[PDB]
Formats: sequence, C-alpha cells, structure tokens
Amino acid sequence: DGRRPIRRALISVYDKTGLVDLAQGLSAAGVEIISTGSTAKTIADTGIPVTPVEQLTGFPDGRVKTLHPRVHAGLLADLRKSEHAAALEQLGIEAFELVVVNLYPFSQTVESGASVDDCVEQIDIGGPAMVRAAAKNHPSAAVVTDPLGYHGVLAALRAGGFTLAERKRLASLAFQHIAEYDIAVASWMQQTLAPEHPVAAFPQWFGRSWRRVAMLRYGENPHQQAALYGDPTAWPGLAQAEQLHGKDMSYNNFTDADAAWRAAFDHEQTCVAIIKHANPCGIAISSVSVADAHRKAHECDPLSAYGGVIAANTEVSVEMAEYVSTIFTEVIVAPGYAPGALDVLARKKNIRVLVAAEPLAGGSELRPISGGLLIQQSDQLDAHGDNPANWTLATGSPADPATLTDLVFAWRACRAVKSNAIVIAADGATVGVGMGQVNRVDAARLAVERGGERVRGAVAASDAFFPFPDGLETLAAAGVTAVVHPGGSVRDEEVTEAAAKAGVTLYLTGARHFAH
Amino acid sequence: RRPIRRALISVYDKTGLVDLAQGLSAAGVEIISTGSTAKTIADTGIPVTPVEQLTGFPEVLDGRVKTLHPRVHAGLLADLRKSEHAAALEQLGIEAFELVVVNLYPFSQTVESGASVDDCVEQIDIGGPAMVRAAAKNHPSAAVVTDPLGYHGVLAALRAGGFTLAERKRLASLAFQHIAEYDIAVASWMQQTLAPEHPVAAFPQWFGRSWRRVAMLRYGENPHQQAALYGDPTAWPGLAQAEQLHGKDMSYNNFTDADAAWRAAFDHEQTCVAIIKHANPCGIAISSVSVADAHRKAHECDPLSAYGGVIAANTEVSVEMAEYVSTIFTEVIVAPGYAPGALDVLARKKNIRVLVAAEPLAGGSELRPISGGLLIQQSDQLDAHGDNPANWTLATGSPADPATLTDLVFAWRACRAVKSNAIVIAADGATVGVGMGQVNRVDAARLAVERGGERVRGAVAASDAFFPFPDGLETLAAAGVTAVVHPGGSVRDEEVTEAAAKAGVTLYLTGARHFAH
Ligand SMILES: O=CNc1c(C(=O)O)ncn1[C@@H]1O[C@H](COP(=O)(O)O)[C@@H](O)[C@H]1O
Ligand SMILES: NC(=O)c1ncn([C@@H]2O[C@H](COP(=O)(O)O)[C@@H](O)[C@H]2O)c1N
Ligand SMILES: NC(=O)c1ncn([C@@H]2O[C@H](COP(=O)(O)O)[C@@H](O)[C@H]2O)c1N
Ligand SMILES: [K+]
Ligand SMILES: [K+]
Repeated sequence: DGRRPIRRALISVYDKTGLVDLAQGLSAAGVEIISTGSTAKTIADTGIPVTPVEQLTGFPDGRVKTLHPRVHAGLLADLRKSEHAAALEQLGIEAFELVVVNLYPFSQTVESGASVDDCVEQIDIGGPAMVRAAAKNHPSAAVVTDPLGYHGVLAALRAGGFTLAERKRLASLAFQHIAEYDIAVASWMQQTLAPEHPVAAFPQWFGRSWRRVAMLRYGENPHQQAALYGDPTAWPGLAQAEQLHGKDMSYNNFTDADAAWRAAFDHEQTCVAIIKHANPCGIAISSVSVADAHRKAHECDPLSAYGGVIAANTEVSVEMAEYVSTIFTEVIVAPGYAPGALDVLARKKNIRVLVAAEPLAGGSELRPISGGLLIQQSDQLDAHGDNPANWTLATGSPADPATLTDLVFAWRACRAVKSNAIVIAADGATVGVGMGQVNRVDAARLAVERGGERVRGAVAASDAFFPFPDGLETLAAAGVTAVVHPGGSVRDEEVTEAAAKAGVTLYLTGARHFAH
Repeated sequence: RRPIRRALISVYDKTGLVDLAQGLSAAGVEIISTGSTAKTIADTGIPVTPVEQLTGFPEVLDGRVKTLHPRVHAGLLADLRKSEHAAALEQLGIEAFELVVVNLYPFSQTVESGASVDDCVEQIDIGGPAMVRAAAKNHPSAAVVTDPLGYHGVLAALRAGGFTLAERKRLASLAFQHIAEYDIAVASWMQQTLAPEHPVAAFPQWFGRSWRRVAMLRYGENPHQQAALYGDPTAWPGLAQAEQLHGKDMSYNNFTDADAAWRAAFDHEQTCVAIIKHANPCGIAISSVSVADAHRKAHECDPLSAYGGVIAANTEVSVEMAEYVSTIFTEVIVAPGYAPGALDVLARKKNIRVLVAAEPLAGGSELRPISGGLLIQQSDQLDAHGDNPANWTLATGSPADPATLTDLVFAWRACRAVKSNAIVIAADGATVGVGMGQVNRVDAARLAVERGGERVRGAVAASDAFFPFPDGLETLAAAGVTAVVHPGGSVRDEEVTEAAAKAGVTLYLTGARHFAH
C-alpha cells in the first residue's frame, strides 16, 4: 500500500482557512509542525507548538524564507535510496511526510484590479518550489495545495499515513495547480507587464486549461468517444448548462445547442431557433410570445425540425412546452422555464432540457486546425454595414417599416446559416433556408424549393455578395420583393440590373457574414 | 538600464555558451555556474565561480538541491529599488545578479522516449524553474534569458551598458511562457503516466495546452473580424506549420478550407485530389493513373463550384496538374510536395496560395470549443468495424460486381468529409453529385441527384447516416442509382430496404456512422 506515518509536516499557506482545525488534528497525533511567518503565528496563537523554518535553516529580506537546502533536502530526499537517507542523517536533516502549501492568490489580485507592482508582488517563488519538490518526491512526501483536502489529511493521519497511490494522485493534482498558476502569471505578464508595440489584437502566446465536466454519450459518431470540459475562469456558457431532464448529452447535442443558443441571441426580440447539424432549419421572432416565435420557426420546415435542437432567448412558457412535447425534439435550451413548463417537457422521456446563462457579447473565438489553432474576434453582427441606416438602396422603392424589420431579421439570421447561405423570410420568420452550399446560386435554389408558396412577396438575405446575377434572378423569379447582400463584386451592376429588371428592392450593406 | 556585473548560468543545451561566456568575461562579468555548464566555460580558460562556493553547502542528493539556497535566491529576488533590500544583502554578504541564463532539460521533447516512470520523475527540474521565476519576478533588476536565441541580444546589451527596463519586462514575460509550457508538459505526463484513473478513461480529468502565434491572418471569417494563426510546438506538423511557397496572405477561411481539403484527400489510400468550397468538398476523386487524372476527375464533378476552390492532393503535385490548375480560379493548393517545375507553373497566377504540408498521422484527438468550455473527441479515422466492406450486410439486390464495390468504398469513405446530412453519388472513383450540409437527409439526396444530372444513372451512392424514412433512398433509386451504402439502424430500416427492393437496387448496411460538422 506504501503508507508512511506522518511525523513532520511543513505548512506554509496564504489562505489560513481550516488551518487551526488541521493543526489541532496533526498536533494531537504527535506530528511536528514546521512553519513560516503568519502561518506559524496562527497555529502558535492557539497554544499548538510549532517549529519555525528559521530554526531548521539558521538563516533569517523575506522573499527567500523557504528557499534553503535544510527545507528542500527534507522534501527531495528519495528515502528509497540508502545514500539519500545517509546524506540527511549526516546533515542532521529530517524528512517531511506532509507538505501543505497554498499559493499567493495572483489571479484574485489581478481580478481585484490591483496595480502592476501589487500583482508582481503576489508572484510566489518559494511556494511553487516547495509544491513541485514534494510532488516530484511523491514516493516519500504527500502534498496538499487546497484547504478542501484537509479532512483527507486527518483521515490519512488516523490510518497510519497516505498510500503510495494517494500520494501519486496528490502530486498529479499539485502539478495541475502549478500549471494553472503559471498560465495565469504568463497570460497577465504578456497582456499587462510587457505588451507589444503597436498593440496587437492577439498575443504572441496563448495558454489555457480546462477541467473535465463529463464523459459524453459518444463523439460525433458512436465509434468515437468524447468528453466535455469546462473553463472555471470563463463566464458560464453551454459547458456549464444545467440539465433538468432527458438522456445523456452527446457531442452533437452540445455543438447544436451552442449553435442554436448563438442563433437565438443574434436577435433583440423574443426569438426561437431550431437547429439541425449546426444549421438553423427555422428561426423566428415575435412581439406576441415565445410560443408564437416557436410555432413560426417550426412551420418554416416541420420535416427538418424532426430531431431538432431548440433554443429560446427568453423563458420557455407552458404554451410552448405543450407544442414542443408533440414534436420529436432532442434538446431544448433556454435561460429559464415558466412554472409547469418542465413537467410538460418531461412527458417525453429522452428530451434533454437545459438552462443556460445568457451570453456575453464581444469575445474571441477559438478554432483548432491540424497542428495548431486559429483565434479570431467573434462576429457580433455590429459592423458598420449591419446597421440598416448605413445600407445602400441600389434599386427599387425603399422598404416599408414591416419590409425593413423582415430584412434586418433575414440579414441577422443569415449569420448562423453555414456558407454559402440564403435566408428567405416574412413576418419575422424564415420561410426558406439554403445552407452550406459550395455555390451561391444552389443556396438560392434550395431556399426557393423549401420556401414553396410562401416565397412570393417575401424578403431575402445573402451572407456574401452575388458573384453573378443568376443567384439573385433565382430569388426574383420566385417572387421575392426585397433582397439584402454585402455587394462588393466587380459584377455588382449586373446583379443590380437583374433586380432592376425584376422590380426588386435591393440593399447593399458592405458587411459579410460567412460562418462555417 | 543596468550594467551586467554578475551572471548566473545553468544551461542543458550548451549551444552558443562559449561565445556568450567569452563575450561576458571580456566585459568583466563574473560568471556563476554549476556542473557541466561550468566545465564547458572553464575548459576554455574563462574563469567561473562555482555555485558550491557561493552556498558553501556540500554535494548531496545527486545535486537535487544545489541552487535552492538564499545566497542564490536573495541575489535574484532583492528588489534593488528598495534601499532596505540593498541594505539587507550587505548585512548578509550576498551580491545581486543582473543576468540569469537558464535552459532546462527538454522534458516535453523526451516524454515519448522516457525510459520509465522513475526516469521521467528524476528529470523534473526544481532549481531551474525556481531561478527563472525568481529572476522574472525581479525583472526591474534582473534580466532572464531561457534560450540560446537571445544570446546575441545579451552581447548587444553588454555593448550598450545593460538591458533596458522594457527589454527586461519582455524577457520576464517570455520566461514565464516557457515555465508555463514546461509545467503543462509535466502536469500532462503525470496525469497520463504517473496517476491515471481507474476504470480507463479516454480523456483525462484535466487538460492543458499552449500555442505560439505564427502570423496575423489577412482577416477572420469576414473582413470586419481580425484573426491570428497559432502553432502547437509539441504536436506533429499540420496546416498550422505549412510552408507557403507563393501567393497573397492566408485568410482564416483559407486555413479552415485547406485543413478540410487535406483531411478529405488523406481519407483515401489511392492517389487522391479533393476540391473544397466553404469546408465542403465540391469534388473528390482517386486515380490509379496520376494526380493530374485525379484532379481532372474531381474538377469535372462540379466545375462551377471549383471556381475559387481550395485543392488538396495526398501526393506530389505534377507539372501536368499545375498546368490545368493554372487555367482555373483557385485560392489555395496544399500538397506534401511539388514536382520540379510545378511551382513555376502555379506561380503564373499571382494570388494562389501554394502550400507544402506534412503528411498527417492518424489516430489523434480533436478539440471543439463551445461557449464556456471545450469538447474533446477521438477523431473519425474511418477504421470502425463497419468501415470494412467485408463486414457490410447485403440487405437486398444482387452483390455488387468488383467495380461497383470499389466505387461504394470510395463513396462511403468520401461521405465522411461532407458536412451532414450528406449524400455522395460516385462512379469510376469520382464523385458525380454531392448533397452537403442539409438539415434533412432527403434534401441532401435531392441536391446530389440535381448536381449529378445525367451521370447519376448507373452510379453508386453513400449516406453518412441511416435513411430515417424511405423517401431519401427513393430519390436516389428514381434517378437511376444501382447500389446504395448506409449505416442502417432505424426502427424503419425494413421500409427503406423494401423501397430499394421495389426499385431493384443493391443495398448495403454498415452499422457505422460518419457525421461531420
Ligand atoms: O514567494 C514567497 N513565498 C514563499 C516562500 C519563499 O519565497 O521562500 N516560502 C514560503 N512562501 C509562501 O508564503 C505564504 C505562507 O507564508 P505566511 O506563513 O507568512 O503567510 C504561502 O503563500 C507560501 O507559499
Ligand atoms: N439518420 C439521420 O439523418 C440522423 N440520425 C440522428 N440525427 C440527428 O443528429 C443529431 C446528432 O445525433 P447523435 O446525438 O446521435 O450524435 C440529433 O439531432 C439527431 O436527431 C439525424 N439527422
Ligand atoms: N460572394 C461569394 O459567394 C464569395 N466570396 C468569396 N468566396 C470564397 O470564400 C472563400 C473564403 O474567402 P475569404 O478568404 O475572403 O474569407 C474563398 O473560396 C473565396 O473564393 C465566396 N464563395
Ligand atoms: K452565414
Ligand atoms: K459526413
């Protein structure tokens, strides 16, 4: 088992939470406590005897208190080797079985908005060196870096020490915390201490760590395994969603929920988005209710909504839940659910019901690629051209207020559709969506075929300019009255002429919204 | 700015050390060093103060604690801006270090060749990182160099009367990046090898990674978004390490498309060329003749969509292929290499980005970030039990002739790279109709048939997921498709099998799914 009885413990903690309880426990079991500064005073003020580190070393400007061989030899001596044991005995140095250290809170000093000098001062040197030394010498030493493990220490103390397996685990955790601490120190120094000139949108180095939340049902396909990880520092998202009902989440369930969440919060009005394979099959807004927004979004493409992922940018009502319960739905994500809505959704056993925190706009997006990573600013639909006031009317009569709000809806909805994308919309609802096409005219053909009869009199949005007039002709031939696209082709006037010939209102934004 | 008087050197890699040491010694700098670093310097006749003289502590525990001493760290950590700290050093008899040169044993680089658990544990450096962190924390006084790359900078600093405060801040920032990279590597190895969890978990409880900026891209997904490319120095080279031989700067989409085209091409054993548009193939083809034949076949699938496409070949691009690529509007071409004269033919068009990438190593993990976290999965290597045609179930119709079967295997493997819901119609080792990224399976079948046109009659088809209803299969059968391959697995499978039986279509069930997003 490899249990070693605890005889000497080295305690040097910034956070003194649970320290007196731990110290009482250790002292009662005849453990010698060796401690530094304010940790030693906290213990001694209770009457518990404590050996100062200065008595061990015989050396007294603060910043270098435990960086001494009479500390580190006791931590690093491999007691499995006779020659290391003999060296300690000859130097009159005893080993430490237990090392309890928690570091200067650097990330919290930064989080409180302290100066450069104050944050630099909270960079611990001795602490990580003690933790790494005890972690490296896990066959002999046990290292605890959080007051959470203190009852584990008193339990191990009662059991005649920690096992070898327990000490390996503690060492592994110790090195994770040191890596997290250093990521935080390196990230802050790059940003605040030594930034680039001229200041750059993305830094020269990027580092992050995550903690496993759960194993998923499977990956993108059942022969692939997958896991979900959370970023404890980040603002809560889908990775922190609360599951209130249903079978376990798969990888695709999470990617779809994330895509549906983003598509719903891309609208100011009450909005419901229905997603299939990271693409919307139906999006709608309402000035009436969530239920009306869900009905409109579902009626766009009921055949595709089968096994869909639903997101609402407001509380799901009982009225909406009743309709969702009659449709095959895999996932529903919302900022909350009205009294009785969860019970209506729970009528179907498998549907995953999630509660998520409302999104925080203006972040950076990570996109991994083979051998590396792409980092970009997220498309927040806030470009100069995303404001309809900044649109250029290329041909036709200006849109009436109802036609314009539909154009803004179709325009904002085209962001979430994978490229090449065409969104045909009317009365704040999509009627035909042409997604993920390798050419623009096929995306226009798709949206027209799906839209069916509802295309006549509707508006359309193109996420990129029409390179040739055929894509626009497809929409005009189907009865689309107004079209909004970025413009920007050398062939723009051919496209504008085709819309002029058809008597179609055409707007140019100068802003593009590809998504993949 | 501070003149360098005392330097602390402890380097694993001794590259440029003697040139640095002769530079420092000539400028009257006292070198404080230990072990093999001190011998390398002394063997040249350059005087060196051993760390053991400074500490006065004997040779114990295989050097595990040699520099963890206050006469080392007080010299590093004394804030010389505080008269009190400067007064403390005098009262204790400890001099300051203006320069700290430390390079560690390459832990990350040797985990793959780590002899045992005990040997890797022994390689964990304690003193080294503590010296680097201490000098980095005390950057207002100390300069910390962790790579022989910065030695030229040190000699230049010696000529100008020391490093500036701004230079020392930058060095400290780099020092902490290297420390963080070292610790990510030690933490990752301990989780995996030292203390793994029981029962066996495919993905560990903690995951950490860092990247280094390679370049700023033309723009992000759209021009109003900025973007940058980062590389993983520990990983096997991929698209992030590609060498650009020609063309305008790469955009974010150029890289995502190149990555998708690279993966689609290496999904085939035979000579293969994939043409991608918005992360989806518009044309894929294999050849037993040449790369040029594979590119022509793939381009013929959909020439209108190949306009502004991203091309990947899983073999060397020939002159013959470059000559056809030069007549077509192409944004990016990625290949493991180019034949003599092929690059010159490609360079006839100014803007085309010509890239050379390392052949991929199968069986890795994929990262997919989501709001507030990350999804990690095993990559789909097309090696499931059902990916072997020998393990397919013939549900109806006559068994496929050898030519029909090889086309089915091609269509099947090609359907992996197409975004879901996906349908691939193929013939003679080439796609003729691709239905991609559809919110419903029957629309993906309709797309593939409309694009395929006349070519669909007599061709084979592959579905990346089962047909939930017979309509998607009826669409293919009504168009003249002779054989179809899909996973099966629906409660409605027999309705789908009956529809194929009614049409006299050969139908195979694999039991393996290949969604991609
Ligand atoms: O960077 C300095 N940190 C060091 C050192 C050293 O630099 O020699 N020794 C112990 N520590 C840490 O000091 C804190 C505990 O000391 P107190 O007991 O006085 O609060 C805890 O945060 C311990 O990490
Ligand atoms: N056979 C199909 O077309 C199919 N099978 C499942 N799905 C949908 O794929 C999504 C991912 O399913 P899984 O959670 O099995 O990864 C869920 O929306 C699901 O209804 C399909 N479109
Ligand atoms: N207007 C369009 O449909 C369009 N404009 C550009 N593109 C293609 O988008 C891809 C990415 O372009 P960029 O690098 O600008 O992001 C390249 O293939 C490019 O030819 C389009 N499909
Ligand atoms: K889009
Ligand atoms: K696929």
